[PDB]
Amino acid sequence: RTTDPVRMYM
Amino acid sequence: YSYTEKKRIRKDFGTRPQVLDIPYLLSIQLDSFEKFIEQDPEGQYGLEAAFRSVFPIQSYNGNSELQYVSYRLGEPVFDVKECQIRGVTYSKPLRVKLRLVIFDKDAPAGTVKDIKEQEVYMGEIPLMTENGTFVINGTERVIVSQLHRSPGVFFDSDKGKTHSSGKVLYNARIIPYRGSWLDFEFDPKDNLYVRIDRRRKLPASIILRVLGKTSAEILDIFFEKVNFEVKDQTLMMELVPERLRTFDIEADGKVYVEKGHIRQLEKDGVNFIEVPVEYIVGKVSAKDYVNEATGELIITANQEISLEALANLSQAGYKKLEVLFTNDLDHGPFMSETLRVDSTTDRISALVEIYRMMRPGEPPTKEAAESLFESLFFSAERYDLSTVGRMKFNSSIGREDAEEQGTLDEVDIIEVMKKLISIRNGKGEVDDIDHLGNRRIRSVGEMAENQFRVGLVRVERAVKERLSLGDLDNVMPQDLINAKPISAAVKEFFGSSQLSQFMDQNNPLSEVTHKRRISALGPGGLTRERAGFEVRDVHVTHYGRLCPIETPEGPNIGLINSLSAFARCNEYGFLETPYRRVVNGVVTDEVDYLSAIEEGQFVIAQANAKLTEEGGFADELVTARQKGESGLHPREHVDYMDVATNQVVSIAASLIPFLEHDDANRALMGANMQRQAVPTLRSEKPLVGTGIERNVAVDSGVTAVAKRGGVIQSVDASRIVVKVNEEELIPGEAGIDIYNLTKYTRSNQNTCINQRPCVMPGEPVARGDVLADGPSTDLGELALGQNMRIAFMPWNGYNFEDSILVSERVVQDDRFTTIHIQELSCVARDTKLGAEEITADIPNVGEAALSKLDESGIVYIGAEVKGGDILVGKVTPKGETQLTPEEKLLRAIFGEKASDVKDTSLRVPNSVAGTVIDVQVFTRDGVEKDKRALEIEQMQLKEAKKDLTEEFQILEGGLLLKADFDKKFEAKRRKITQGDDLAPGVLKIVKVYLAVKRRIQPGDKMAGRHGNKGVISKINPVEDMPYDENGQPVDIVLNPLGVPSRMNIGQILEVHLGLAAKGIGDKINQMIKEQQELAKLREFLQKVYDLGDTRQRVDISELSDEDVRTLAHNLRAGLPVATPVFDGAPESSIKAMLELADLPASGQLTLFDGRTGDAFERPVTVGYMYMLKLNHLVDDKMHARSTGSYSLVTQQPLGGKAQFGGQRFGEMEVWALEAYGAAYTLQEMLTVKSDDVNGRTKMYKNIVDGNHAMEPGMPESFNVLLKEIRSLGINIELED
Amino acid sequence: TINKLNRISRQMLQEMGREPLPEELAERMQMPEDKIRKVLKIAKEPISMETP
RNA sequence: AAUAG
Repeated sequence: RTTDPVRMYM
Repeated sequence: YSYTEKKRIRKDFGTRPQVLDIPYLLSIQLDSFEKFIEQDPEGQYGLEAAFRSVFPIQSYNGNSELQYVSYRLGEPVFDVKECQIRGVTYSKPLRVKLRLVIFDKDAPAGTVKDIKEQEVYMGEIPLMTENGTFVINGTERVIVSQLHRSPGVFFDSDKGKTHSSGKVLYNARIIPYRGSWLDFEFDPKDNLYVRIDRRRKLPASIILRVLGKTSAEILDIFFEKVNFEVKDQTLMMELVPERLRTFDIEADGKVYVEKGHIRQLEKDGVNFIEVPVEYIVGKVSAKDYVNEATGELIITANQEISLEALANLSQAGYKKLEVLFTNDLDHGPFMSETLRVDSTTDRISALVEIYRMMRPGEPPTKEAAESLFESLFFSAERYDLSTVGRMKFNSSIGREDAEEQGTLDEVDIIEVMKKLISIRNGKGEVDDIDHLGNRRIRSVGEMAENQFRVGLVRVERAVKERLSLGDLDNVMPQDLINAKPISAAVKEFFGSSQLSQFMDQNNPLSEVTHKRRISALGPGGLTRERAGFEVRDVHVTHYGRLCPIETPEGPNIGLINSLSAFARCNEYGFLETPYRRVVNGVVTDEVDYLSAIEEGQFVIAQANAKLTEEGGFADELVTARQKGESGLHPREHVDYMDVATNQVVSIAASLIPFLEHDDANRALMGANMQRQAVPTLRSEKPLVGTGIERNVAVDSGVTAVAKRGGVIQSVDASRIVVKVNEEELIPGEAGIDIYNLTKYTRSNQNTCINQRPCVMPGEPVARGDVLADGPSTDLGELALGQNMRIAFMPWNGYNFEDSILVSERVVQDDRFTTIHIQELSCVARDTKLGAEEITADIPNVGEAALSKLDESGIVYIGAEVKGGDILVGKVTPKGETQLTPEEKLLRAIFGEKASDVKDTSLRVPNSVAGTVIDVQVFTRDGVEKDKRALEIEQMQLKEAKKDLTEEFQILEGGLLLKADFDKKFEAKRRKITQGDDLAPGVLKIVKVYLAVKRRIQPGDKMAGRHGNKGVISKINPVEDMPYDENGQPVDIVLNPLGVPSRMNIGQILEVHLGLAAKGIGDKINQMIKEQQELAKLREFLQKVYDLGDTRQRVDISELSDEDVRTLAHNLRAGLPVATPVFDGAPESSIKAMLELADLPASGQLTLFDGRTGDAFERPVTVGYMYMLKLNHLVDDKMHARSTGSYSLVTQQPLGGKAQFGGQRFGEMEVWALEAYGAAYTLQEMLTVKSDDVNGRTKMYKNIVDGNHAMEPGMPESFNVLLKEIRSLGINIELED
Repeated sequence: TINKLNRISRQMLQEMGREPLPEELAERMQMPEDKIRKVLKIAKEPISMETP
């Protein structure tokens, strides 16, 4: 649903 | 008449009196910056508004807060001239008073434990000059106004061009000043969808659910209810009379038509209707119906009623059922169908879905969703519907409250939804996107305020972060504020913004037009490639607001506009134009400024309407315009009239004589090219003009205008001293005014700015009189070009196409000779090897090139220099250089070897010859000042002493004292003596100014004011040019073929009127030369000034003898005449003027061929035309290169005349060569002329050897391409 | 050294209202002015070749 | 960005 590694890390 | 106007009175051919003078042309800049910097007690504009928007800054915990008190601007370090010399921004320091108030934790919140008041330096604010310009890094710049979309709500449609069928789809967009965008659109299924910041659509009902609106409440808001009852065991409609006007109708007394007008039967009035159950079957419920006994919901809201549902409510005892009104024409189920496709049923679910669409891939929590929704539209920190945006929003949705609100709310969103639904139904219309009531002007003050607020937010974040720490015992407010972010924001806007433009300074008109320029581009605007046809068009609302003629010709067409002559911006930023009231049928001289919205209601007559002596209209039907459409209207229905005949055109178009006889395509070119004219040695007035020349000359600021009246005490080429009148002294004032004139100063386009006195000692002057004339000014009138004798005839093909044939005399009299001042710099820096030195010890240069240099190695002032001559000598240390063995042998034979330093000196550029008029030396603080710098410092100190002494002597003579003048001179000495803050690593800078006299030559571009541009083809000898019966040759021969197909007939009329004016001037000159009686001179002058039925009453009887002599002397070179635009001189007036001057009424003379003496077979139109010398000179455009510098990566020749680069052989040239079949020429272009490093050296060597053969190789660009493709992890290779 | 030079320059800018000249910064840092100039020009990041 | 064709 998302591609930003920041959001995946959170 | 003022004295300057009395010296040379221009004959006026106009006929309509002017009730409103043209206002100050630079008001749009000065008013905006005054709003920005001036203190506002109400705190609505500028710095005070920004400070009150950001402050107070509150810590998160509550420990303390920083409060704003006041601000002030300090005194500038340098003046404008000093800033331009040094190369620094003209600005004032911003000093803000702030109090850090620290609260008490033990005490209840809100107890003032301590206060610390202090002044903080909050950056440096650039200042606007007296003429509307800024000085950024020593460069004069103009910040251009922007035409942007007004904040608010706009209703638009796709016009039936998206879906397969027509199905015109409607949308509503809410756009704030700051914040996210809101979109409500219809789909081709008649469902309403919402978009937040242009992302994936969501059903509209969601935005209602987040606001606490139940489905029943939604239906109540968006629908009307039709009700039903069970009355006496019978079905019951509650009748709404207006709705009725397929079944049998009740009210047996007044039976209506049954399954087959309405008003007649409705006249009596009944409240009872009986209907079938099938009429209920299709309807949709309006309420949720619950049973206490069953505990369940029998029927839900937005649910279609059924027979079983009717039975269930019948058993439940419910007798009244309300359902939604729904039609196909006036009412629609759009909100119900939207609710059906809506999966959300509660506020939390809607918030979660909004969070998912906002921030995908993040786990949704209730608090995060609530914070996001609050921050989107209902938070003042992140949303701002400005005052203009709020006013436009309220006007669109018809709301008469929340005037000061800046955030949306429930009422706003629901009203926007209702208006969009209404427009879908049919009531209402979409908005015109190009209407000037929907477009706003944003000027320098607004943009500066926005950027300053950005900087304030940047520092507010850090201030809050620090105040959250808590340890504030030793913290003062100036330890909390970092001014560098704010300074960065303001310098970014003032130096690197797209709307902060390098000032156009060819002539006064260029400056005035640049300051009155409106761009649709810039931050927050359109883009050249993405802009469409409609925005580029001339809207009907541009009348009196934006000029329809003046716009750039090119990709910028329609996106850049010029303010009209009388246009103005109201307090909200919308353009408004003045109109004369028509009261009781008479045209009153009262003026009302109307905006685009207000203009449409009224019927506005034109300035050409005939008027009676009582002030009313003559014709019963007058030509007026209403709602943007012109037509014929009754006299009694006219509400307004136009104030002036030049109200629709801009200043540049207002300067074109006989504009009404020119096609708009050529008027565009004339207006554009009037701004590229280069000033000449001698300014000459236009013989034929429009009357706006004085306005441009005075309001540009190039001239010197008397601040106070009096008598000119002293005149000199550089100084004017005026002894002020006794009535206009400030008590205890010296009583003198000193005007120091600018003498030969470079402009932004390397032209000459020079001010020449036009007053004599002892001459009386009033306020507003012109004391000195700036560039392109003649006695206070704008003088862009020269008056040329013109013949319209072909001459042996030398005026082919648009070529111009020019006599040699025009070159001899220096009529188009121009002065160009060029600035050159030599920078001595610090290198690793050593420090570069400015000296006359230049290796490998003889004493021939050092003649013009002094001991310090700098050229003398007044030295005539040619191309390649050394101006400043400089030597750079060089490292060890390997010598080839042959060079070693040559050194062994002849032992000379002196290569410690390398000659890197400043030299005059090739094909440039001029005179050194100024040399300036800047030395870093801590570096030895050479002899030349000391000489300049001593000269400057002596000049300051002398100027101060002279000024003091004159002021004390007027008055008829040591500490104040000693302080002033000490400040001047400090400014002169101190070091210069140069760029890091720079040891010294030497700037040399060269004055170049450029004469007219073939290749130069010349134009009139009607789009008649051309290039000079030949400088003809005088004996070869056509001449008249009196032996007078013409000056310029123009092709008559360029007139008819271009429909610029104003040039022929100008030629005729110029012939007449020069004839009358020649008659006056003859009367002066023969020394006739002054009575005869007065009679002739009165006869000249009484020609025609004009609005001008010049009485020579009121002029003294000396005044008449001065006027006659100024009319020797021709009589200046004024022909206003759309109020010009008729052909009868021109013919009468020709008859007065004893010239043919047709304007055509008999010319003879100077080469043969034979008369041309037809009469030739000979007259006088005002011609300009445009800044497109073949000197600056001729370039050639054989071999030079190459690029670092592509190894191709550089680009540009500055870099001595080569021309680009583009794709289309390669296509042309391929079409020809020239394979070898193409291979030459690709390989040995561009990037074959070995091949190009071999080719040069072959040509030097006279062999003319090439050995092509691989271009370096292909090797680069191979390397990058390999770097992308792709094996690309060449196979044999 | 660069960071503490920036901090001292910001405090002095707040103190006197104009940019601190290198000699004043040198006096406050208790370092030679030549060292200050060295630190000043070695504290600049490379510019991009795509900059207009 | 602006300007010329």
